[PDB]
Amino acid sequence: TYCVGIRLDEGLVFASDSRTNAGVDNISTFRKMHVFEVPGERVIVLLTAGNLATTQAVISLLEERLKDPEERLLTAPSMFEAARLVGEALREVQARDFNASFILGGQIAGEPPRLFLIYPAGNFIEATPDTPFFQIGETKYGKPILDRVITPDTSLEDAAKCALVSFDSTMRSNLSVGLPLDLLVYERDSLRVGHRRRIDEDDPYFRMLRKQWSEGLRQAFDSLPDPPW
Amino acid sequence: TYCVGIRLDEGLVFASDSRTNAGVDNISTFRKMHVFEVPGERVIVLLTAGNLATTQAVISLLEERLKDPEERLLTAPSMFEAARLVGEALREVQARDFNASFILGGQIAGEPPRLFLIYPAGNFIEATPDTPFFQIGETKYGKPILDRVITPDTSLEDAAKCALVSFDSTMRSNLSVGLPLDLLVYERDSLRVGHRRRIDEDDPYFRMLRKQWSEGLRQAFDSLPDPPW
Repeated sequence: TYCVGIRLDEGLVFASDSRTNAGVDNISTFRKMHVFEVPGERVIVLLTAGNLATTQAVISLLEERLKDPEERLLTAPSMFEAARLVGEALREVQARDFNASFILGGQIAGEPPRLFLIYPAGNFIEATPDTPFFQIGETKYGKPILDRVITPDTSLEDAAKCALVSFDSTMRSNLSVGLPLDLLVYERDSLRVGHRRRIDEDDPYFRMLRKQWSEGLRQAFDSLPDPPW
Repeated sequence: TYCVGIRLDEGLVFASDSRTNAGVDNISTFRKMHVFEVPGERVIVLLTAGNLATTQAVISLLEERLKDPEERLLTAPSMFEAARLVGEALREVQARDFNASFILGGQIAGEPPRLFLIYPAGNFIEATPDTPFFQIGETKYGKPILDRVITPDTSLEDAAKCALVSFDSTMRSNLSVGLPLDLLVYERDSLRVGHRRRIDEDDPYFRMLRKQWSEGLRQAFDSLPDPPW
């Protein structure tokens, strides 16, 4: 479990892995990215982390077919209210280690793109130009590269590269995160899911990326100056 | 608090920061590296992490002037027995969040160089060619670069560079670790502290290193190919 959401002037980038604690001596594959789209009016993306029984129960609550006006993710009047729905659903489930955590972002027509982190307690915060990304799951291995590269001015292409490299480092160093990944790249004001795919162990691009990052890192390392000793 | 110990065919490398929880609204500087040296017979280095009252009480117990034969760190017959002394001291202190943790390494004449990790419970493990380094404190931010570079064949110079880059990434991404650092590089069979120093905010070499790593990493990143779609 590692999920990342990134917010840029140009749009949003989301990525998540699938390796999941599904009970004792059982780690299996479960998708952690969920998309709610009304093409030409809104796109909302939800990433999950923590206890699977809890996340699945939250998702089930948010999809309940006969809810009141403005109380479903598809009909929320703003992303702030959407985040509040996720948080309230989480609290409702907890009143029935079971903790869980989410990242929620997207765009609703006539409002810019926005990005939120929902905490275990069900309160939340919103990304800004100064803190333009969020992470949930096992996050510390992959944070340094995101801190080095991501700014509001970063292009969608580079932010996606940076997310993937972040996953590479995390997967090398911690066995609780693993392929397949989901990747979604959203262009500001499209109001449409533009690019979305699944990246598995055979993906040619992700293989090329890892191999060239590895070769280029080693060259950067080898050209660092020697101590005076 | 971040400390690292590394073991190579050529010798050993130790590094530690100084930013420490010293009570409520008080984070201050305390050195975390302690050296026991009998020049020409042995060198032993101890790195500390966790609760400061606990680590200081462990150190105080290990230095108690009138202990029995082979029961002080300077008179232990092997590094395995030395590690056992640290662990037993830790348990004695805990019978009087107060957890603590240590890295212990060095060389005793007629024995190769060795490196140990002492856990909070006071048991321990020893580094091998396949797992040639240990970390304590906030460790995840810095692990990926150590995993990429360190092998038994790595030179002392490169291992020290790798440790320093590991600290750089950690300090950029987490405010609980901070300068000044301590660095010690030990040559196999010298039985002497060869190189040891303190690295502060102004250190030219550490500045050089951060700046060249940063430039080289960005150029490796920028030459990666863009996602295809």
